[PDB]
Amino acid sequence: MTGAVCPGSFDPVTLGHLDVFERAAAQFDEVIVAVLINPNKAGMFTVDERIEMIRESTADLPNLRVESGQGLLVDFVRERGLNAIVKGLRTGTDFEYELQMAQMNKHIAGVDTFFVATAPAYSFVSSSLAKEVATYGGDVSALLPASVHQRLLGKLR
Amino acid sequence: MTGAVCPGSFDPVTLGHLDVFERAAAQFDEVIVAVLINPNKAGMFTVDERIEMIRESTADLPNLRVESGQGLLVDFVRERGLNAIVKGLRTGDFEYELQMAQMNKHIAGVDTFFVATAPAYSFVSSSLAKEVATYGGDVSALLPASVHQRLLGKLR
Amino acid sequence: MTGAVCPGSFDPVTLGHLDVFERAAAQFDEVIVAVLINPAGMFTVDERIEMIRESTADLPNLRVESGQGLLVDFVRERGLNAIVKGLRTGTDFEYELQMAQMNKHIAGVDTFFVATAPAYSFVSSSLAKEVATYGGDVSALLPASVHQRLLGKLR
Amino acid sequence: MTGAVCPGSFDPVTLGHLDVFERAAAQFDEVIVAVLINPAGMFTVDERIEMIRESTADLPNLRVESGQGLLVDFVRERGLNAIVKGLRTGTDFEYELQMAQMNKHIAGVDTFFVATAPAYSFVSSSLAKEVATYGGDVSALLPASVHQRLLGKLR
Amino acid sequence: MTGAVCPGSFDPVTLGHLDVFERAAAQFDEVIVAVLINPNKAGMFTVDERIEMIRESTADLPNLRVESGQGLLVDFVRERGLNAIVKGLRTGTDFEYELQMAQMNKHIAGVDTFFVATAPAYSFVSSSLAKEVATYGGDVSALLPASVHQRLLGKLR
Amino acid sequence: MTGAVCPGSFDPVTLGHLDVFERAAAQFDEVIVAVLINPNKAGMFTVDERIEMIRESTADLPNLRVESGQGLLVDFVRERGLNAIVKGLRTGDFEYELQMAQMNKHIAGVDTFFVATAPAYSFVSSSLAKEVATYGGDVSALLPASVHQRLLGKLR
Ligand SMILES: O=C(O)[C@@H](O)Cc1c[nH]c2ccccc12
Ligand SMILES: O=C(O)[C@@H](O)Cc1c[nH]c2ccccc12
Ligand SMILES: O=C(O)[C@H](O)Cc1c[nH]c2ccccc12
Ligand SMILES: O=C(O)[C@H](O)Cc1c[nH]c2ccccc12
Repeated sequence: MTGAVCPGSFDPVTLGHLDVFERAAAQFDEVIVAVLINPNKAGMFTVDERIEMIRESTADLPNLRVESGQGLLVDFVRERGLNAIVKGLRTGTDFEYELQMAQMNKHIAGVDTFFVATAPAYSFVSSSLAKEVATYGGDVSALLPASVHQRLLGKLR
Repeated sequence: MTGAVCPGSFDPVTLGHLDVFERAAAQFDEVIVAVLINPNKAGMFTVDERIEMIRESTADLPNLRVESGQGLLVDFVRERGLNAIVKGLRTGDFEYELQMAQMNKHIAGVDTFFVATAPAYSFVSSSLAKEVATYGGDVSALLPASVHQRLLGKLR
Repeated sequence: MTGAVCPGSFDPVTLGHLDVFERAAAQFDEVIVAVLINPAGMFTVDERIEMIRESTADLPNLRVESGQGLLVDFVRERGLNAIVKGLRTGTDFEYELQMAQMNKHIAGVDTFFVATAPAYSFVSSSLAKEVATYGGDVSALLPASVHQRLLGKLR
Repeated sequence: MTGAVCPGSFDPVTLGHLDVFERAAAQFDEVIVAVLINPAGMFTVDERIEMIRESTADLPNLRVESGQGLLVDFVRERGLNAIVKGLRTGTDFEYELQMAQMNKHIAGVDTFFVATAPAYSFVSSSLAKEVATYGGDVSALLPASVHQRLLGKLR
Repeated sequence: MTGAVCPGSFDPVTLGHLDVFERAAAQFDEVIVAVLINPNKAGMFTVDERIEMIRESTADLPNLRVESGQGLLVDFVRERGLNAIVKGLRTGTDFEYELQMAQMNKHIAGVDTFFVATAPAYSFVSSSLAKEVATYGGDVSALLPASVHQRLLGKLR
Repeated sequence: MTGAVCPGSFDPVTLGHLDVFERAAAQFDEVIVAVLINPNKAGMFTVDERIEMIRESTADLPNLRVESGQGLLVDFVRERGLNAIVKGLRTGDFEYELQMAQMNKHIAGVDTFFVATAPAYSFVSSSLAKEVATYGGDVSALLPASVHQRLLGKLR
């Protein structure tokens, strides 16, 4: 019945993302993780790799599924008969560009956005910073699921 | 059966609050609006008056109910078999509210979902509406119709 | 003989910008909208100027001009020393703050910031272009003229 | 016939306030400093007005008046519809933002914010009073007149 | 030789404070914890209680000592032949009022302020919020040192 | 023997940077200014030129030395037997810098101490000073005297 979409590029998914997935899956009947792909810029991981890494670390969430898309998020959401987005937030600054997008999305499509504070322990990991730290050899094994860490090191080598 | 609690003093409820209630009621199977009773600061409206104003404003939300509460919010939430709070936000306070959300998650496993106010209601607050009205300012576009009527009576 | 300059790329001008123009025009005798030439945008400078002129026809004390280089030189060369800029958030206040203090330091030009109308809090030229590109309806966020012009650039 | 109102409690007026007054006076034909009567402060309204008048003698187009109630009524009753307020941080921008939007909504009064001079970024009436109370030297942060007056209230 | 002062009301000290003490003690030759007392408002704990709770949870920091004071912090600092303050920070908002005070303190006394980000795990505890939560019965045992938690519950009962 | 590293690109060093260097040198037994070499973005001055400008500006700081570095900052710090970074801050970025500080603490046990810029230098940055100077703006009050001389030469 109820449902929410958790969007991102997830390149790769982090433990901060997984925390948000788990919290959304606990509060909505269904959750769709939307892996949003830019057709004009390849990330580090292909779409299939991104989805596989997410599925492997969400196997214990029976009401969660993972799908890719592109274009307007609100179309992805509405085409699935839903009208809620759930996004994780770390800071007041995150709240301002995300605020702009949430109000635009409500304006153009009537889709609501719910924000959740990520857990303190994952508050400083981002996909981008984990990739940058790993590139120059820093240890990020505690910030990423097992489904990700060594695949990341493999990409870098 | 999903559910969330929308907490506040609501003294009085504003259209900003109502917008949050509507969005919560659209996304959860049940919503409870929790009206704080505070033994120290007694504001402008009694708890009963505040509950009545909220019920009038939410008459079209069948899955939303209004109740008073006291003490620790997460106790109120867990006592009703729920473990989610929904709160409206205007600015990045994402900061004091963030502290509270992480504290509430830590002590009781209760999650908090924040939603941005509609742009049109982003500058209204109960306190500022009362202050403006006290001096003859017109805040009728920022409050439910019934609240505005009741507010003018308390000022006379 | 008061006056202020309202700067931007305006690619395209939005109703948020127009709101700021109207407020500046209501409080200063003379307003100049300063359109940056910075050549990777959607509209040419001439088109951007046209769209602003079209949308500001009811503001007799406002004119529109293009410029390059330091904004403070554009302002001072026209005998003014005030900039009027619209602001949506505290984050915008901090980087605009740095610029405002730099501009005051190097040229004695003051910067006045005004809050967006609540209804345009979330519109920007770039987000409007992005949403429209993927088929979203931004007609309520742009001057009627601009909206038709945008459709023409995408189709 | 342009004009703006600069509001505050000014208890006492600081060099940060004076900087904002001077900037408002340079860009508007008429400036009114609006001193709130809100009776728990250090100086009486008359003393606060005196200190501002003393510090603004070189600003011929500025006057100082006391008021109560809604600031927008003070502004409108004098035929104006602009407020000029100084800002130090993004945090100040957000609660002042709420007020500015409320004031625009209820009375059509616009609010222009200006960044403090860097040198007065950290001075406020309350922090100056607090520091002086415990013996700290705030003489570089207040008009010469005000500083002597403050010493007299503490001793 | 080198030295810093860690100020606060510490009513009571939290694990967030202790983290900051430990980090200052690791980077400066001596650290003084300055327990600042308002003679015009009693807190929950008396000065002696505050100091005892701090000493008991800093026994393994040999270069740290604890002293109370009042009035201007910069006088406390300079009277001890020091000119640095170390303070913990959680948010961008914390950085703004603290910024104002740091620049005032440099202006009036030449004293520098160094800020450190508290550990993620303690980022949401404050003395005030711990007291408020404990007052209404919430479990804050993991946010306070052993020297504090039951003494706090005792004050409340 | 206490110590800290002050990292940056310093392209060129500003009076804001120098103020941070001076405060660090006053509070730690040794300070190392770490000048980043970045293979991708080659800015206005070479690493050697940047080191020379910093050494000129810090001639009166005997316990401060200047070195170039590459890659992970915490490796640079630990390789020199230190575990503290000192960085200057202008605004609440306390946010991206906070993320980085917590990351650096997590991966290598290196702490970060932030200090507020002097009010007078709070709006200067290397990037904005270059941009202003490129168009004939006068930034001589915001840079060390020698930097200003060298900067005018690169623009000609
Ligand atoms: O947003 C707010 O103001 C709420 O936290 C009020 C609130 C705090 N504790 C409560 C217990 C029962 C009902 C409401 C409350
Ligand atoms: O503040 C900054 O820009 C620093 O992080 C630069 C920086 C990042 N990694 C480094 C390695 C060696 C020397 C400097 C660096
Ligand atoms: O706000 C902005 O986007 C920029 O200030 C625009 C700008 C910079 N320099 C200029 C010179 C002339 C005209 C406009 C400009
Ligand atoms: O900025 C402030 O401190 C307040 O806006 C001051 C203020 C509120 N209402 C007023 C009416 C008349 C004169 C000043 C005021």
